[PDB]
Amino acid sequence: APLSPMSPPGYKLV
Amino acid sequence: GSSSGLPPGWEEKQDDRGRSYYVDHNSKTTTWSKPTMQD
Repeated sequence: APLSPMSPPGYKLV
Repeated sequence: GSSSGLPPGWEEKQDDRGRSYYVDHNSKTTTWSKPTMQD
């Protein structure tokens, strides 16, 4: 996993 | 380069919940973190 886990929405929506 | 505050490729903006988050364009990922200061 080279990408960080997103906690708040907005980017990529969901 | 123009002073310092946000890392290269970071957008500071609010989410659906209305909180100021940050998104890194390097991996392309939203990560709610407070940028550290190295001085």
